[PDB]
Amino acid sequence: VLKKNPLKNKQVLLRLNPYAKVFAAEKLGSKKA
Amino acid sequence: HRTAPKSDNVYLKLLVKLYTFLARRTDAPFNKVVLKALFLSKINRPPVSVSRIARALKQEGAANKTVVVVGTVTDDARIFEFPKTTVAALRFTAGARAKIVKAGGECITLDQLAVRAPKGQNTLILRGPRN
Amino acid sequence: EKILTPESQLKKSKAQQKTAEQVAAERAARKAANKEKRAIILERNAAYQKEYETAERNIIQAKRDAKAAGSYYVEAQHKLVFVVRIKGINKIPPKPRKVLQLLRLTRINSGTFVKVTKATLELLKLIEPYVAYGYPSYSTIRQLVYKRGFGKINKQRVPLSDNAIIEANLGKYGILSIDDLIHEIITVGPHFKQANNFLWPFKLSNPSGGWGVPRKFKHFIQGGSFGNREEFINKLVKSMN
Amino acid sequence: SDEIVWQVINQSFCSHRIKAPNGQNFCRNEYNVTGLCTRQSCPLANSKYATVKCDNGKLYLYMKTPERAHTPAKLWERIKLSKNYTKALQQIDEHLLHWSKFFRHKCKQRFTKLTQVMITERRLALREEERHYVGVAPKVKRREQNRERKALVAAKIEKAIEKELMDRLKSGA
RNA sequence: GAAAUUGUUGAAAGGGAAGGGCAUUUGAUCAGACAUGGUGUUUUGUGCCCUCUGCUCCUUGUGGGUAGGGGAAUCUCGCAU
RNA sequence: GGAAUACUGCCAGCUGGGACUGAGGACUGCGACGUAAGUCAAGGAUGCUGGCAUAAUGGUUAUAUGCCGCCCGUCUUGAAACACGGACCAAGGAGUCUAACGUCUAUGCGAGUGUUUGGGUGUAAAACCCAUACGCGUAAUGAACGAGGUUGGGGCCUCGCAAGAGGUGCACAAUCGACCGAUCCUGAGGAUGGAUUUGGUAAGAGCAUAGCUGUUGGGACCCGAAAG
RNA sequence: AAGCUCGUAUCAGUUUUAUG
Repeated sequence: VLKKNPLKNKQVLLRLNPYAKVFAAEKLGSKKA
Repeated sequence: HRTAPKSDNVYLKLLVKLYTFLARRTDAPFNKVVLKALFLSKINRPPVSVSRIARALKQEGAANKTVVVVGTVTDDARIFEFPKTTVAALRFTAGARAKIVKAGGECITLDQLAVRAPKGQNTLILRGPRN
Repeated sequence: EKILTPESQLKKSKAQQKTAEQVAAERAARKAANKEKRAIILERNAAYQKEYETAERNIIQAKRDAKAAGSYYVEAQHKLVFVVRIKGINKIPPKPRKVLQLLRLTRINSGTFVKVTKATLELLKLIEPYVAYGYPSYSTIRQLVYKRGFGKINKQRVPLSDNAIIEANLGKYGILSIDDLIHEIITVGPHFKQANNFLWPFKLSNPSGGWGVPRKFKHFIQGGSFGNREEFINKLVKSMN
Repeated sequence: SDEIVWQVINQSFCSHRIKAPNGQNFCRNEYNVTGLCTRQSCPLANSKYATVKCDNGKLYLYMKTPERAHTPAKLWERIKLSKNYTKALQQIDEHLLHWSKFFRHKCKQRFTKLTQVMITERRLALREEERHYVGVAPKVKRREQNRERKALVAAKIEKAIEKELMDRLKSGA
């Protein structure tokens, strides 16, 4: 009925791309060479 | 684009709802064809002569297959060796009805055919000449 | 005497029970399949992230080695470009209008992914004045697919909000998740055409910070908006998105 | 058949049909439970029907079956509900055994509405009103206005007051 | 006893005329319950309520209507305080 | 020799200030936390507080004022313009009827159809029935050479979880062809034999009624044109 | 506007390619 926009409201973000939890926990966004 | 019939007959409307229900709850193409034909006008629904039905019955396995006519069945005086088969149509002429009954056959309505063949089991559809 | 239930009611109850048993079995099977597919999607996403990291690291290492060795580096040719309509839907000459319609750019601030080919390059050149395009990055493509990602299902613009929606339509070609669709779009593959067609044309808004130039109707190489902006297209899309 | 009757009463000028401005068709039939002319709501088009009515304070459970369709005289078989909300509802449920959920629910709703309408005794028991709504015809209004003006004109109130004052203070304090 | 139109009174506006629309402040003015309870408890008096004997309708049902003799310390089944 | 900073891009990084929206209406689904029970920001808002019956609040007129708005209708020319009507108001005013020929639509019958020119009858211009006639169609330019064979064909049946494979096929289309009658010749008076094709049958679809509606003639969408 | 055959390979105010 209502579109939940990802990139916010982590709850819906976790529904898609189950690797999001691993990415957040592992801090892969700031990975070092 | 044909959706509904222009006829005001209540019985025709009931037949239309029955056929729509069968088509929507059975996904059988046979019901859809008859439902679409029901909306055809009188000109688009030319009568099917009894002689035409007899000629169509000449195909293999006609005894095990029933004949369904959307329009009205009209008698023909040019044929006398009418086989024994079940004919279903909206209306039957007095002569055609007598010929079918006299030859040992049975005449039924569209609802009777639907209950006897919800998915068109061994059902043959005949369309009369357009012109 | 005791009143007995109607025979029709008894038949209805029996049919309801028999259908409910199958419904419960199907629900259990669906739960198991959902768990398995979630695990599969998780591993696929991990593999895709590792592939992207390895590719970027290899590109950087190759550039550094070429710099050190003194030999020029042969950069890979671009293969994916995002084109966004700039002008309106009026006063457009028929020839550019036909190309724009073929590209599904039927309204301003609308764009779609176009495969890079010798034929498509000519099409982009033909409609160069009325469109702006560049080389989208992974982040921009992901953001677009995540926010304005709408799929075309039986002529209906069904929003993308679950992996099941993509699997039902795009599962024929192996694309069973939004991450798979993003990977296919960014990395052009055998089924790029199907993925692009399935996606509804993007509906983008005006840039949040503005177009940044006093006059849009000019070449980007001279302070304009339209043309071919290699990397600034990402910033333009992010502001618009 | 019910379907033929249902079609004949949907269109073709059913006798009891009210065309409200909202478009809803209201049925004035006394036996109707909802008062609306719709499917499975109109007693005429339904062979099987159930409704709650009351002549005196007692509430009855009127029901109809196809058995008496040939005898309109005694179509309905009313049964007393033994006025009490809980036991009356239990009796209604027992009587409407294997009946449609629609009929049972709406019969219970009608019985509850009628029972709570019995509170009218509260207004009658505690009214002590001193207004008793009175209507005045325009003709009576005219006779109470023009005649009043004529009486005021002929009264000569100022002259009478002056004469009375000139008499009270002319023979004493 | 409708419109155009004319006169008196009340109100408002007006430097070489006006009217309409989006939008707000002001005088004047209008509408603004014949709303008023509900829930479970605690006494008392009744009934369609308890008990004994009855009468009458259909058809006969999981029914309808209606009297005579006794009571509340079983009585919240409803009503009345 | 060594780090830092500027710039670019990323963060499924964190966290404050402001504005509008509250759409759906008992659970069915995708998801997260949690060993579990259970919970959750997970297919749309809930809980609390303050104002109220000599209410809260809302509605109409003008003036108070931020901005905009050329005088209405018909007609010229590609446009605007220009031309003709408009002192104001109450009533009237214009694609309406008929005969014929048609398309579409629905009904009744159906190879038959049309009661009502009239008679019978009648609760009396009302309502019901038709003995014979008559309008239309039912058979082409012997239709069975045989009321035709193949290819497709909406559909039906078999196999197949499906994909698909096989058998049978209305209307309708191509093809193979035949025929009623005859062309173009021939030549036992006109038989026989050659060469092309001819418009259609192969197994009816029409009648009357009713609605919108097209054409023609009647005053013919209304008024107005020198007149014998 | 109604009918039939239908959804495709029916197409393009487009581009390349091929034949020239």
